[PDB]
Amino acid sequence: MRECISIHVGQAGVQIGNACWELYCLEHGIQPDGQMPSDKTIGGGDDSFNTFFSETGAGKHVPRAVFVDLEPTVIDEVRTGTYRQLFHPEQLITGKEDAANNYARGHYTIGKEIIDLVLDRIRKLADQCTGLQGFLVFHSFGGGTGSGFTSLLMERLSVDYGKKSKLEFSIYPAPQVSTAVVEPYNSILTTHTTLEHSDCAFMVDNEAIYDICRRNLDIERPTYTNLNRLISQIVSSITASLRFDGALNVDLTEFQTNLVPYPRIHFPLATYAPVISAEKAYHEQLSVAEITNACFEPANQMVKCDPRHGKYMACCLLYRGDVVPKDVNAAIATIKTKRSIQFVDWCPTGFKVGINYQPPTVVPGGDLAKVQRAVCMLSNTTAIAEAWARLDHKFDLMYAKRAFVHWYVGEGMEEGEFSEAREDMAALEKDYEEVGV
Amino acid sequence: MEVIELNKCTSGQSFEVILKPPSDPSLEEIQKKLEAAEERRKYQEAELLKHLAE
Amino acid sequence: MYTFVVRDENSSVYAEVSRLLLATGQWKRLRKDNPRFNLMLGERNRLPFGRLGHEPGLVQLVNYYRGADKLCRKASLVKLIKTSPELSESCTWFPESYVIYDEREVFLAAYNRRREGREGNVWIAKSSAGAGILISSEASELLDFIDEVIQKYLEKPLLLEPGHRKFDIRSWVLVDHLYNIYLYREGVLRTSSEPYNSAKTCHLTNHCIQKENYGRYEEGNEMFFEEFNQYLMDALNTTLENSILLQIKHIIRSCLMCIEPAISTKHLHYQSFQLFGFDFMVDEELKVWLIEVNGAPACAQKLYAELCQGIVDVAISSVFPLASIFIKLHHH
Amino acid sequence: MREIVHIQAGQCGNQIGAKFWEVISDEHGIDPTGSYHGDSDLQLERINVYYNEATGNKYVPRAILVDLEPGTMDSVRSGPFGQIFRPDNFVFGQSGAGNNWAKGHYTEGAELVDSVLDVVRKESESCDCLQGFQLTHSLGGGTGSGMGTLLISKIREEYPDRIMNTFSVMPSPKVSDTVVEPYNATLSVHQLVENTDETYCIDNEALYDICFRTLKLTTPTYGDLNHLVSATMSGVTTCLRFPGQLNADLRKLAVNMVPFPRLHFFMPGFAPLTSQYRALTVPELTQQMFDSKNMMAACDPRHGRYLTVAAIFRGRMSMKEVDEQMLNVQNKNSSYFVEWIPNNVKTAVCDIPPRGLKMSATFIGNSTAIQELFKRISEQFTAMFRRKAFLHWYTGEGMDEMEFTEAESNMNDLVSEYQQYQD
Ligand SMILES: Nc1nc2c(ncn2[C@@H]2O[C@H](COP(=O)(O)OP(=O)(O)OP(=O)(O)O)[C@@H](O)[C@H]2O)c(=O)[nH]1
Ligand SMILES: Nc1ncnc2c1ncn2[C@@H]1O[C@H](COP(=O)(O)OP(=O)(O)CP(=O)(O)O)[C@@H](O)[C@H]1O
Ligand SMILES: Nc1nc2c(ncn2[C@@H]2O[C@H](COP(=O)(O)OP(=O)(O)O)[C@@H](O)[C@H]2O)c(=O)[nH]1
Ligand SMILES: [Ca+2]
Ligand SMILES: [Ca+2]
Ligand SMILES: [Ca+2]
Ligand SMILES: [Mg+2]
Ligand SMILES: [Mg+2]
Ligand SMILES: [Mg+2]
Repeated sequence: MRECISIHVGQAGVQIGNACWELYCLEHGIQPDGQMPSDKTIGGGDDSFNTFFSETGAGKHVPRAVFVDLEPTVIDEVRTGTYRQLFHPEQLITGKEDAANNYARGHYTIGKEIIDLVLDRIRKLADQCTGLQGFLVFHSFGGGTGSGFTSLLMERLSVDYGKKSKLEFSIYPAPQVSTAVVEPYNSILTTHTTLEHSDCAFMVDNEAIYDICRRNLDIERPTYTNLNRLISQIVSSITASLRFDGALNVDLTEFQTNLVPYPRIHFPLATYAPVISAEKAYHEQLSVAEITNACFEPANQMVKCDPRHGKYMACCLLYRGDVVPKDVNAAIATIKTKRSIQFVDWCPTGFKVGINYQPPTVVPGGDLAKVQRAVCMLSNTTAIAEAWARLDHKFDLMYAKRAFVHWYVGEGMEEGEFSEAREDMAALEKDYEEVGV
Repeated sequence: MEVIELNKCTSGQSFEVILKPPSDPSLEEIQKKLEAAEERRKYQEAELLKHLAE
Repeated sequence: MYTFVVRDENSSVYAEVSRLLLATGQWKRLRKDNPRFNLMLGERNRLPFGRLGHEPGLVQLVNYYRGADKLCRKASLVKLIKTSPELSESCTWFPESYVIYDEREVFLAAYNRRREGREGNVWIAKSSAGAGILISSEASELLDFIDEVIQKYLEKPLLLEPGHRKFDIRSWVLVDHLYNIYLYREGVLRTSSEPYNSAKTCHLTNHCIQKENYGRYEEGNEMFFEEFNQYLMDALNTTLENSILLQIKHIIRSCLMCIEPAISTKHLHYQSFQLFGFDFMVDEELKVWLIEVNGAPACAQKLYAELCQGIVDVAISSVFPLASIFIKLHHH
Repeated sequence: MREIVHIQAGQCGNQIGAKFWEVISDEHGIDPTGSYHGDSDLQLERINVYYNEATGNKYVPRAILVDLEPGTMDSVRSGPFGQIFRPDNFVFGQSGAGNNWAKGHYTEGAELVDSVLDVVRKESESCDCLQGFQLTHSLGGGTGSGMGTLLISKIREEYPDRIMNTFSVMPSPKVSDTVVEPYNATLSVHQLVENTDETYCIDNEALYDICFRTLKLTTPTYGDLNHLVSATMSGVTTCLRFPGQLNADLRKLAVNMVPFPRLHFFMPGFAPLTSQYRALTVPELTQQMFDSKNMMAACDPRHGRYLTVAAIFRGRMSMKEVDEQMLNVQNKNSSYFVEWIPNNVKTAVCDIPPRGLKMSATFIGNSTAIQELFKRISEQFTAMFRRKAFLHWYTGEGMDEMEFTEAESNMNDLVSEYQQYQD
């Protein structure tokens, strides 16, 4: 058994982490006070769920998690929330004033003053680990803390834990819920300095979650709570193999091996199905073929793009529920004759499949209906470069007039870091075009 | 349409289905960049206070 | 009040479409780089499809199908017909074609069996970088032209009389956002004004080559469907619908239904439509052959008004309603 | 605990500042004695942004009242909410400034500025994390204009990393006290270009036109003008005073609203402006909010282009319908929003509406049309200055003509900087 430490940075990271650990507790039968009646080894053990939870002698199951925010109001939601008894105060780290949607403020000005404190609290969790796998970092692209302090933390984690893997869950900015005009700046600044430090990053476009909540859950104006409930389902699908018995994606290294052949192209596209409204008293349970087919509809992707105009480098199917391999193969053979699924010439055209028999867990009273089976597809498509192209265009528009650039220079950042970060993204777009055509 | 590496356990199973065969900066350098930006902030504030003293 | 942008100043078709939208008083044109549009009359090359459908509260429509170049390129069409089981390579309506940069050994394979069996062994070479085309019966001459797409030259074309002259049929096809296939009821025959000599200009029926005996028989070397149908009745005792138009509708449906899974915007964050230009050849046995597909075609001068209005009716106003000249080729 | 320190200086600043505290105390349920008598936890959740807490669960505004004459501040202490202000925070002189920028900035004002800074220091010392400062003042007089800008410069020297925000009342010949107001305003504007991060431009010409044309008031008074400023000041601070995600503090507002450091002068707008029980729909709020007749700066937005826009909706309404109408205004007039700043219109919604309104809308726009306000002031300045008219009032206080010439050049630069981004 090898441990995984989760790090949640900024408002988006903390609120999403809160939604994940709630879901984890429901999935593992852990009560809000930390007790877990099904766990018979009291005070220890090396089960699969221990990769995410430590155990005290009193029987409490403590998340291997650290929450960081430069403003205390979001983390105070954890201190007084339903699951406050899970975390001890050392795991929650707050500052006085935030980064004000400024990458430079979160990375240089305030990051410098708090980076040692965060690392020290992370070190305390690592000392409890008999064999640390690595870290899962939850953060936004557009926030000053989520972009600025994360990229500093990722650099320092590569220094203090060089042999450890690092995975990202990143919130891509969408103007329908975004809080700042300079979020394209922060997104590109943080992708530039984090790129060489993240082994595999899962991008979640808020635009996609928003429309899935409107279209499938009949939410007229979705809130962060609606978005985070859905996002935690996808995150749980991805991390379920680390927390349960299995053979696919059983350690963080296997994510890179199965999804990232080219290290810079480490942004798998996630697609999730089905998303059923809980207000529906009775909905027809979709088959294996139907939920597998839905994995190739753009309307269910975590980032809107067209995989048809792109090539695949890898493709994992993560099923949860009443699924057997026979139905999976029958569905794949059918989909191959109806869908445009072009792989690159230097990779096998195939699917790594994982099935966990426990059906998805939903938060009681939430908006997601319990389903008998669900699937999350992780596919490395060059089509996800479309999201980079959108982001880079908005950057080019503002930077041509140097709009808002003085806010970053005022924090000690040089204007050259902008163009340096932009040229990296241009190189990244070029890599996708070479692989995709 | 080949199914390989079928691993079964009590809580599920995993396998691979094939359809077609194919055809860091040091701690010092980080502290240098952080201290460089702080010094650039200190310089801009000194110029402001010099301007305000005038 | 709907909004649209214009990103192709050379499109004669959509310059008129843009003109009609403004006449309705309910369509406002924006700057070419304004992203808050409902409609994009985009550019022919490097259209940023990846930036469409990301504007909240805006239903966005574009006048090109992403991926339709596979049908509207010389080598792409040949590869598509050979590799697609729907077209099965052995489809009767496409001349035996080969792509040369590869299919050099395959092209010379069937070439030897033709000249040995006393059969007509005349081929034609072309590519998408033309106004440069070579026609010859010796393969060595053709291959020397490429080193500076080869298909069988139809040596037995249907010749119009009086004149003993070649022609080609242009059909305009509109595919809307629901992938309905609308065939414009009006077509044109771009005729050669020179007698066909199977032993230069009388072989290429392009409107730019004939103008460079032009304009003798019909105005502008363009014969419309009414006169051509009348000639078929008087000369061959048959109609344009029976002898030719059934095969044209079959070829259009085959090509467009084949690529439908790859380009359809059915469940996509933006919708597409596109006007197409199919070019057909007719042999002396009244068999129709597909030559090429144009993704950015021009219209006949007499037909700009009708067709461009039809584009506004079924392709634009169907998505953005305000306050039939087409034949719907039904399909599954 | 992201505290703001409020300062009001001069006659206009203190009369407008008093009405501001009168309005938001009612919204937060604070009675004239400092006791909370509300019925919602939303009222107290961000109460510490503007109020300190004393013994007996008393809420004391974090406000500092400044003037060189005791008169207007005696009226404040005798006003409705007069007893709610901290008595030590009344800092006044006796000589006055005589509508003279030089007296407020150089002679009479310097004698008093240090004791104001002593009170500012005492408020900031008991702040968990001071965001910055907001100042209310006019630019046409002497204390608010001359001493207000002196205060701002000395606050920046002592708190160089805090945000400085001002509500600045622009003079107008329509509502004028003396002819030297263009001189006083031109001198102050250059100070504001350098030493504030955000300035709400409140034009007395616009306030008068709205009272006369729209509200149907043939003889508007300062009280009538200040009613519009109260409603506007309450609206633009809603995001600071109540829980929310957008522009929740002064620095995030500046990052969203200011693409260039010198172009930080905002046009505020309010809706409705009824001359009254009729319920206003969301489309009506959005159309009026963007109408020039609802702007407080007397500039035509159609004569310029929006750099950034912030819209705040108050009341219980459909947030879906709010988004549809906001997206409708932009998509139907996209030529007036600059294309080189994508998605530069941000919208916030707050359930608590102002007093006596089911719902309202507040507009904060950084438009390049604001150059019309500075052009107007610049012309009135030049009309007198080309003949050195009334300059003796200022040279008598030690100022040189060169300082006026430099202030004139600086404001023409500001106009030119707005013009280049309009193109
Ligand atoms: N899906 C989702 N997105 C969020 C959430 N909270 C914020 N965001 C997005 O994150 C971006 C803003 O970044 P934040 O995380 O809020 O900012 P921050 O990391 O706290 O950094 P600061 O600037 O210091 O506040 C916007 O694009 C929001 O849409 C959340 O709970 N769920
Ligand atoms: N296999 C074949 N047999 C007979 N004629 C042929 C032929 N292939 C091409 N042609 C002649 O070539 C002409 C079409 O050339 P092609 O369409 O390749 O050039 P082009 O694409 O520049 C004209 P367009 O504007 O329609 O795209 C027709 O007039 C036809 O007569
Ligand atoms: N809107 C408004 N403007 C005022 C008020 N009092 C004065 N003014 C304006 O402010 C300018 C005079 O400044 P004033 O505040 O009286 O001078 P000060 O006391 O020395 O700062 C003129 O332009 C007046 O029109 C007021 O109560 N409301
Ligand atoms: Ca145990
Ligand atoms: Ca590494
Ligand atoms: Ca004195
Ligand atoms: Mg934050
Ligand atoms: Mg062509
Ligand atoms: Mg006065």
